[PDB]
Amino acid sequence: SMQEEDTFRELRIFLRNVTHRLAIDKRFRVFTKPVDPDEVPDYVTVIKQPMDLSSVISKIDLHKYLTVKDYLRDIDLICSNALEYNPDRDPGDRLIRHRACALRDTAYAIIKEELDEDFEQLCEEIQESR
Ligand SMILES: Cc1nnc2c(NC3CCN(CC(C)(C)F)CC3)cc(C(=O)N3[C@@H]4c5ccccc5C[C@H]3C(=O)N[C@@H]4C(C)C)nn12
Repeated sequence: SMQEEDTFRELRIFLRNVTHRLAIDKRFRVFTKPVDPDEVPDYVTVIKQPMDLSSVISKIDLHKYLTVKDYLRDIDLICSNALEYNPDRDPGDRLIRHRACALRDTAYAIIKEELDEDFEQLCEEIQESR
């Protein structure tokens, strides 16, 4: 219905705003664009599902997220990919892992403070019915 399309549009507006706030944070610069194979040569082989904030914006605009839970699965993926590709004790690895964990905690903290639980429940019930 049109009222359901209004719901999903509001969801996309909310998701773009959260994504933009993550993208402008200087600590999350390395997550703003897809990992470049030429700059990080052993990446695209080890990481089967690459994910970054520009790809998240593209998925919002293609109507790929019908709930915040689906959006959070992709945020979790940016963090899990960084932990998998950088598991060493080296400070360079530890820095990316900390920035990844921080990116994930920030997205969860924004959503915990700003997302109305009934709005998410409405998104989930429309999704489940389709
Ligand atoms: C995401 C993601 N997950 N893991 C990593 C990572 N790992 C490095 C691999 C090398 N070791 C060296 C050590 C410690 C073993 F000596 C440190 C950890 C590096 C980058 C990263 O610094 N990028 C930079 C960047 C900048 C803007 C937007 C996106 C990106 C993405 C990525 C890239 O493809 N190019 C940039 C360039 C400076 C290499 N991102 N990244």
